[PDB]
Amino acid sequence: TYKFVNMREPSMDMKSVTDRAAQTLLWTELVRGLGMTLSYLFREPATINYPFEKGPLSPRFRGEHALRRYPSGEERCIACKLCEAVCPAQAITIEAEPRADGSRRTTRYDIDMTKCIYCGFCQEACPVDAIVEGPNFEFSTETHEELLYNKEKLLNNGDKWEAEIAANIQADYLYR
Amino acid sequence: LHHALIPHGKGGRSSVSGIVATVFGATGFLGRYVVNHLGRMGSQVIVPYRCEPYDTMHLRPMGDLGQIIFMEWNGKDKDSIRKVVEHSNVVINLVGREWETKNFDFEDVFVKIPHAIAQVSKEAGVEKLIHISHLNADIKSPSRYLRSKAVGEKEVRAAFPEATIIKPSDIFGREDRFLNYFASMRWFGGVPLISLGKETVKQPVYIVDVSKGIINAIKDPDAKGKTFAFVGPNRYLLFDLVQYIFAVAYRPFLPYPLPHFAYRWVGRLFEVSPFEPWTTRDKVERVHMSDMTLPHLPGLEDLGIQATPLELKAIEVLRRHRTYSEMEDVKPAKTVN
Amino acid sequence: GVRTSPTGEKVTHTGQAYDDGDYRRVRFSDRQKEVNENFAIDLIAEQPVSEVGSRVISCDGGGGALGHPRVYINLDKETKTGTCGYCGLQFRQPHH
Amino acid sequence: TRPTIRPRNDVVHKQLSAFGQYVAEILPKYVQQVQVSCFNELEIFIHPDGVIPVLTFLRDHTNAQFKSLADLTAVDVPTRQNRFEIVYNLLSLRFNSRIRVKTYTDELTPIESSVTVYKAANWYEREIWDMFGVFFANHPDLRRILTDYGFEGHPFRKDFPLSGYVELRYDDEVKRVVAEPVELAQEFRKFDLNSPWEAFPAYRQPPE
Amino acid sequence: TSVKPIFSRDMNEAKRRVRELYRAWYREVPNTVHLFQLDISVKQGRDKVREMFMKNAHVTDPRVVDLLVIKGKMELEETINVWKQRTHIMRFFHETEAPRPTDFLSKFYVGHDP
Amino acid sequence: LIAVDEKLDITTLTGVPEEHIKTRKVRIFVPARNNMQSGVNNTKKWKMEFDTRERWENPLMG
Amino acid sequence: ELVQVLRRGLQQVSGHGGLRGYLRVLFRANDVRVGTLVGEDKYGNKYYEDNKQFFGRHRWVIYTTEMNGRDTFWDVDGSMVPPEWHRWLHCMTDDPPTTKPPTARKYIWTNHKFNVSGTPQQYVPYSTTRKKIQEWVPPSTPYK
Amino acid sequence: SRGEYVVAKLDDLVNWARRSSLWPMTFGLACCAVEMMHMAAPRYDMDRFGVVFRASPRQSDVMIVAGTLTNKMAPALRKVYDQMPEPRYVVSMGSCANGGGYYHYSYSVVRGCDRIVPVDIYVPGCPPTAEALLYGILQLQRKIKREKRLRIWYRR
Ligand SMILES: CCCCCCCCCCCCCCCCCC(=O)OC[C@H](COP(=O)([O-])OCC[N+](C)(C)C)OC(=O)CCCCCCCCCCCCCCCCC
Ligand SMILES: CCCCCCCCCCCCCCCCC[C@@H](O)O[C@H](CO[C@H](O)CCCCCCCCCCCCCCC)COP(=O)(O)OCC[N+](C)(C)C
Ligand SMILES: CCCCCCCC/C=C/CCCCCCCC(=O)OC[C@H](COP(=O)(O)OCCN)OC(=O)CCCCCCC/C=C/CCCCCCCC
Ligand SMILES: NC(=O)C1=CN([C@@H]2O[C@H](COP(=O)(O)OP(=O)(O)OC[C@H]3O[C@@H](n4cnc5c(N)ncnc54)[C@H](OP(=O)(O)O)[C@@H]3O)[C@@H](O)[C@H]2O)C=CC1
Ligand SMILES: *P(=O)(O)OCC(C)(C)[C@H](O)C(=O)NCCC(=O)NCCSC(=O)CCCCCCCCCCCCC
Ligand code: SF4
Ligand code: SF4
Ligand code: SF4
Ligand SMILES: [Zn+2]
Repeated sequence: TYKFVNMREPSMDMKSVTDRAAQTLLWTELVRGLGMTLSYLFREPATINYPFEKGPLSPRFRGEHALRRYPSGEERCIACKLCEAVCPAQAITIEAEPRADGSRRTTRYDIDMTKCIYCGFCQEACPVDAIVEGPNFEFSTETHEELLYNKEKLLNNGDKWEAEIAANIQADYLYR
Repeated sequence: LHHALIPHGKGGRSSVSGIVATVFGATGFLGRYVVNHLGRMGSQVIVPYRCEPYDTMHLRPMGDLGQIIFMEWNGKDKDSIRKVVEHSNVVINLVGREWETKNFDFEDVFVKIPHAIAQVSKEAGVEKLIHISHLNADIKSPSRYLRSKAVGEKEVRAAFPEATIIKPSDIFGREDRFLNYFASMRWFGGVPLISLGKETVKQPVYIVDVSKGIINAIKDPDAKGKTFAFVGPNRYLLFDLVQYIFAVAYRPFLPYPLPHFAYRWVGRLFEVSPFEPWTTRDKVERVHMSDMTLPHLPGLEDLGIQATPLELKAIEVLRRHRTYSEMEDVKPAKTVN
Repeated sequence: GVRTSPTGEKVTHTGQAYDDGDYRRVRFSDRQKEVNENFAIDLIAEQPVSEVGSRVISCDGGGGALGHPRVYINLDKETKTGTCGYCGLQFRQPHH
Repeated sequence: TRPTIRPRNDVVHKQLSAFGQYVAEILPKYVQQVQVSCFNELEIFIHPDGVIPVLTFLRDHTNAQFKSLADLTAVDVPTRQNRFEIVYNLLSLRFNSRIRVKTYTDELTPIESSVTVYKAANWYEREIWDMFGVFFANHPDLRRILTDYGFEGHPFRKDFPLSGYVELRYDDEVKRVVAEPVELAQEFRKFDLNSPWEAFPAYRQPPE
Repeated sequence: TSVKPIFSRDMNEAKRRVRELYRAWYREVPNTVHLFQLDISVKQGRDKVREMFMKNAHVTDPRVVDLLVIKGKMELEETINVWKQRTHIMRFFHETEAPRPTDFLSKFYVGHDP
Repeated sequence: LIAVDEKLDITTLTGVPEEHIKTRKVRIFVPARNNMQSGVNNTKKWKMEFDTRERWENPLMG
Repeated sequence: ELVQVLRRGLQQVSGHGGLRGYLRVLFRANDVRVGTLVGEDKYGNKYYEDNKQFFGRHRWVIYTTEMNGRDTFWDVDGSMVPPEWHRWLHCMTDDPPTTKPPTARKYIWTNHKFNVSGTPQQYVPYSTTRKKIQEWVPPSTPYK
Repeated sequence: SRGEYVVAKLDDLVNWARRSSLWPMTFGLACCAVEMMHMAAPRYDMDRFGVVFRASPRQSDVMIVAGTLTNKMAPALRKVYDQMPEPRYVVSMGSCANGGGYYHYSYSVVRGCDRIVPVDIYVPGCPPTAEALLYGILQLQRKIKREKRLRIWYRR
């Protein structure tokens, strides 16, 4: 089906001609626009009082990256490099070697936050839920270098945001 | 050499040149050019600064990620000097000032600070020390500027025996105070000259050539404790040089003779400005002083740099001062040579 | 187990510390070196050893789907304890 | 029923096969091959010199009113003698259908421009030239469209490096942007992902 | 063996087109210098045009010559219409690149590159 | 249809620098079968690759 | 009526604890709305809720005047909130941390830190791996 | 010292005006520009902070590089940055402006606008949230609050 949007010939009778002439001489539609703008002026603004008020978010929100630990304190990452395999932007660099106790653990884990596109593929591919996208989004820096996170920075982020990240994962782990 | 100081790459922006250089007074003309060249070659530059961090913004694109490090230092603080020269194998000294402030004098900026920098660098294990001096450096010079430069050169040589003392004659460039000073004197009516400038001979040198010579001196192993003299290929009379500058700038050129005492009084008048002064008595003395000839000292040709004549690079500096750009040919100025 | 290197620099959990002659320590001047204080190896060593009465025991890291893939560990060799290698957890069979 | 397998339209497949036979019979001088894919797409492989006649016929014929040029692109296959493969996608609104015309061309062989038949061919052929080096003989204005001015090389060729040869940065000495040989802080990491086991027996090639 | 031509049937027409392109580029150097406010001289521009023309002097296939002159005409068209900036015109003159030595001893000293 | 006996040289048209045109030795080979696997599907097409050049470590982040 | 609005404004003036409190909340928060207090963290931030406001303005935080070693009377950041109150304020849940305390772990930070960019505490990257190739140390004994 | 007190108070006064009144020139090159429109939208209202919606390069103090900077576009960005009058600040918004983003290894992308202009603030994200960009702007404002131009000048 279809419809016409601008195919409607106006009537040529004297009443309609006089109405259109009055519309031309007396700015009726312009007055209508003014009235609409006045109504919007008297409406209530939709502005939040940032930073004292924050816009709504979701548990699925992707922000600053973090590396988690087990409740026992052992870090969850097992140096499997699915991160590096699946990262679209190749922003993850991983180097691993056997630990002093023989565990398979990372020695280098770097994320270039200036190269990452915050797509969330790394936390989908983790078999142990080690790397996550934390809810933080206010980590702006004054230098380019500060956005080149390493393993220590990511572990600090995980320890700092562990409560909120754990709550979000608990709330939204049944949809995955 | 340290395992991390071994050069790598093709000498680009992302390569390692093996040079860790602390550059004093990098927030200036020659310091800016030297930092640019070091960033081009891929070195690790440490920039001690005392001014606002906003004024150091132009030095950030010159280096790659993490190559340029900005640290706050104090001129009268050997602790800060050690902090900024602790991890560098090259130290470059370019601190200077055309005038004197209420807290720093010519002796303070040319004798005390360079001596402390040289002294701390020797105790910090710095391999190479480049110190910038002036070609017309003499203990009995009329100007306190040149007297203090000579005294500081002697003190730095005594403190750091394996030093390279570089003595440019007078540097002209985009941000120089030589060509900009000469071309901007049109405000004071006609251009004032002492004896019309027909008895003063100058040999100017390009900023790029000076920076390339400084860079080559670091890499060359034969310049460990030497003293160079960077001069241009041609020597010009002051009157002819100013006439050529005004011809290139397409400005009306009317020179008038001014007595020496009158010119010194005029320079004294401008010194009262709390801001940067247009001219000073020492600057007038240096402008009307001749350029010393030192054939014994090696130069740009010895370092492998061919000096650029002023005729080629004059249009870059003086195109800004044109008012109409004016697209007319300018005859080269005759050189005494 | 944060230990200080001879140059007065903290050593990370990966045994990272710049040498005395390394120029790269200049980046930490007037700034700080980011080191995580908690060491996972030390914490997992502090964790005790669970004893169960079976030859094969299953570990999923706790929490079910929030842990690691479920693995089965054979508690036969009495010389050592069977270690789940995802979480690094030790299980043992009673002896005395 | 099979929920996870896409349905098949034998009626549309037969219609496309019949139309392919029709056009092949009508134009024996240029049509080299006719194919119909299993997802109901008609492909006509023609000689490179019959581009204008074939497109004019497929635009103006009463039973073949493909008035709309959907797309125009090229594919670079280095192993072939004629590496470049110009593809025309045509849309017929009268019969609600799409057709695909294929042509082969090497580096030094020009092709007749289709700006006379379709007007979108102007910019499409400009882009093809800019990105591959394929030259179109009768183009009103052929020049680079996407690449930077003075750019050397054709990026979409399979022999052109991903990061190119030069990069841009601001040089304070000259007070302008300069072009210097590329030098990556971190090299692009090439991943070998192809499995050593054959996945589709239907496309297996003869052992040669 | 036998191929279709682009513009020239043989090498004489290709050489004629090369001469026409050289004339067109030669007559445009002072205008390019004036419009872009380049710091180079007209002689340097003429020498650079000569050098660019002389680096393809070993080409013997007429089709390659035709493509080269087509690309040269495109580049001249970009310059005349001031579509490019001073940036590209100076990109023709390698000015910020360090002089790479071409001797075995220096290449051995600098690194592993052949 | 002109006649020519040239060897189809597109060196001046590719746009590659003369350094990377004249100082590069490529290897035309069929890749060897990976010993860790028994599949032979990756040893059917010829591969052309260039010679390995220098790769150093970034001063920052290594 | 206008009288009712004026009375509401006067009540808001009285609701902040007189005139000094009203002026303080006006100048350092740019809003003088009053809402029920939900809780307070260990740093001094006070979290208020008022469900009568439209979505996005029904929860807010008044920041403390001093956090860690920095005077934050005027310079207040959005990163000064602890993670649990951060989740509550950003509305990922309807449960305040007082009602639903977060799970306690031995590795979770006890003291929260804001963005430390531009400060001596800023993060500086470095390589976390050891040297790849060990060089050969020459013997310390002369051969002749 | 009375002189020290006066220069400190004048520095506080001058920095307050620049911090409160920001007139940014939006260099919207790609998808990151949409988030700037959403920051200017009624919900966040960048105008209420003293940050004008848009301004010409001559009257602008902050350049917000939001988008992928290509080789064909870098000279124009440098030209407008030069045309901006000092004091001038740069906020690089998004991964493309910060580094290379999704197009880091492309032949036609400048890997970071910091290779062309000195960047004052880096805002991470793809695209950064409107709240993230507002936080970056407020961080720039607090950075301006720490400027000590007159204090440095008086101690020269
Ligand atoms: C109707 C009113 C109309 C006018 C309204 C506006 C005027 C009133 C408000 C003015 C506020 C001051 C603004 C000045 C500019 C500051 C920013 C600036 O431009 O900085 C750049 C420069 C910074 O200097 P700089 O030399 O460090 O610059 C760095 C180097 N470059 C140039 C490369 C960037 O500011 C100055 O130079 C200003 C210095 C002079 C101003 C006065 C400062 C000292 C005041 C106290 C003196 C002593 C008092 C006690 C003793 C008295 C004895 C009598
Ligand atoms: C036409 C030309 C006009 C000339 C006018 C000349 C008169 C001078 C102008 C005076 C304007 C009023 C003074 C500045 C108002 C300060 C407002 C105050 O609230 O700012 C504080 C900032 O205070 C700072 O410490 C600086 C104080 C301002 C400067 C005062 C200087 C002393 C008065 C002027 C003295 C002039 C020199 C006298 C020498 C003898 C805190 O605000 P803020 O920073 O946003 O942080 C809160 C952020 N929020 C809103 C999101 C929560
Ligand atoms: C100060 C009080 C404020 C209260 C009002 C609030 C603000 C209202 C302002 C809203 C106006 C919006 C801006 C208007 C800008 C555009 C105005 C406009 O378009 O008017 C042009 C309009 C039509 O132009 P077009 O249709 O585009 O041309 C096509 C012709 N076929 O032409 C006009 O001249 C408008 C008419 C103005 C004069 C009206 C006079 C009416 C006739 C007077 C008859 C009485 C004669 C007196 C003799 C009496 C004998 C007893
Ligand atoms: N330029 C010329 O014409 C010639 C110069 N020279 C010499 O070369 C050297 C460099 O000259 P040039 O760059 O042109 O001059 P500038 O005045 O432009 O640069 C001087 C540099 O030293 C710093 N500086 C000045 N005073 C002090 C101080 N008290 N404490 C700390 N840092 C200070 C300045 O930093 P800040 O921003 O804090 O002021 C600036 O970075 C000088 O020694 C000069 O004598 C020799 C021959 C010719
Ligand atoms: P006679 O016919 O012997 O002439 C001698 C040569 C060697 C030219 C012969 O004609 C000859 O046999 N040449 C070999 C084939 C040939 O003609 N090659 C030339 C290729 S055309 C070409 O390369 C033109 C493109 C160059 C464009 C240059 C761009 C200008 C740069 C200017 C930069 C700065 C200007 C301000
Ligand atoms: S979010 Fe996407 S682009 Fe970013 S690190 Fe994860 S996989 Fe890579
Ligand atoms: S996917 Fe998980 S276990 Fe694998 S490397 Fe990434 S964080 Fe580690
Ligand atoms: S950072 Fe992401 S959202 Fe921003 S311009 Fe790049 S691709 Fe677009
Ligand atoms: Zn387990």
